[PDB]
Amino acid sequence: KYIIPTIMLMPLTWLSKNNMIWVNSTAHSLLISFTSLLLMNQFGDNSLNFSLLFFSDSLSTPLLILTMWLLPLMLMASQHHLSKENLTRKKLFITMLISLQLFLIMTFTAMELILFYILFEATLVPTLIIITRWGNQTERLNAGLYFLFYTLAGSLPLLVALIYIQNTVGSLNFLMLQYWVQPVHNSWSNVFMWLACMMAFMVKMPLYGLHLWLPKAHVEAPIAGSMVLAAVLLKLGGYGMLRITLILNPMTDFMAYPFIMLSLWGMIMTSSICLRQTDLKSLIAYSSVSHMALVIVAILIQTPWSYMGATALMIAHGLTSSMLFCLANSNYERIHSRTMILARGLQTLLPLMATWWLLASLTNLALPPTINLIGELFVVMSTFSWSNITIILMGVNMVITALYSLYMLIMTQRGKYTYHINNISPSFTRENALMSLHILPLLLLTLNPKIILGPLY
Amino acid sequence: KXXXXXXXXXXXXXXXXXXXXXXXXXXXXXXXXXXXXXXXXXXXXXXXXXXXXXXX
Repeated sequence: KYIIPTIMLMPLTWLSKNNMIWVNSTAHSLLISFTSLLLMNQFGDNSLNFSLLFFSDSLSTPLLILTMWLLPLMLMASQHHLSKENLTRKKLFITMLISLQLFLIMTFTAMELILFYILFEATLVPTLIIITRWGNQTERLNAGLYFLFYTLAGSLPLLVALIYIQNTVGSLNFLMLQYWVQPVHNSWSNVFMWLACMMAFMVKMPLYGLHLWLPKAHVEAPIAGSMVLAAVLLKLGGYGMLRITLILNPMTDFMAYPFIMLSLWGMIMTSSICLRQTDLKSLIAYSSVSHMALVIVAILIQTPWSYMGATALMIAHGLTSSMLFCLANSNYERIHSRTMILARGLQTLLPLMATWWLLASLTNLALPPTINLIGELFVVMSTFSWSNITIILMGVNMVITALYSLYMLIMTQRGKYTYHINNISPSFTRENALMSLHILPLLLLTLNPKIILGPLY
Repeated sequence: KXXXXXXXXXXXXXXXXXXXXXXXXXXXXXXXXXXXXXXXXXXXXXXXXXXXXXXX
């Protein structure tokens, strides 16, 4: 139902005339994104399989809807960029997004681990082409090579891990079939089997160790700022930790103990650096570490309460950090620098965009129940049942989550910009329309967060 | 004397048996057949539902 109309977007951009292109790619994507909220939502007590195992059903993944939400949203801000260059260069880098969306639909839907693996690594190839090309600043290669040699270094151990499970215990396939899986006896040979399953989802889900993959990709901008949101889709795209820990190793949690603590220090120290940093895109790059680290802590506890907040945080972060990158892009195409201090001035120069700057920054804080409060609060409550000492460290993190976003506000809420003379037009219709399409879904999830937070809810 | 005969051309290898002596045909050197033969069955395969590979 979802694959085939998404594949038919590929000949759409190539066959259409030279003056159009962007009109057809945006309009047809919006009607397909409507059908995702029409058919996928239906479920019973245990979510029943879709069809044959080419693409399967969703049990605890309404995160597909977020990919369908960014399916037209990534095409909006990429209008100002790429417009100067040739028509063939435009047609290629629109279809690379469609190819990304093709593989991204395949990752969340298909209830597998063997075929899921060759879709998890398959998303890295289109992003590699996007990140390495169109870089405004230099050191594109010091982020492009970093994009593979961190992920593939951790994910290639899945080939020796996943196949080892199916060769001993039946077959992986449906996961709904996986009741054959027996608890681990805790042996030294089984130590590296657990580590190989984890390490793939320890790189894309950023810790404190091996976290350097993320900020390098964000600072060195792929195209404008809307292709940065595709890298946000890859953080939440590593959702296999929800499936491996729950099924393949449920008895194993003794080896999780140091890895919780490694992500726990990736909260205080990741927030400390994000205070004196000069680059505006880097300030969102390090804030994205902490929010996804909260998910990492939640998964390894394995309590039924933590997953309720973990799945909610995947949707919460994917529409708020992407909203923040669009605000960084809206200054990047006017001032032509990622410097925070140089680009300073809201309301006096940017009147209506300043209110969007508020709502995006307030979502990093704990607002009245939208999705960010709902997502975070379950994790804090789950950590206390895990160990009572946690909120002494977790509370300090709550202080600097204010400093994550208020420092972004203060260094933009000042009536100066004496050196600057540009940025005459504050928002050319679509510039604010991007910001509304990011916040209004979060405002609609205030009334119904049952659709978002749902691992057996 | 009657005890004279010419060869003329060739013997051409003649075959004649008029003694036998316990027949003697099967003796050779073999002692073991070695598990006779490997097990083989023919019934013709139908189709076999689903391929053995991960993606089917």
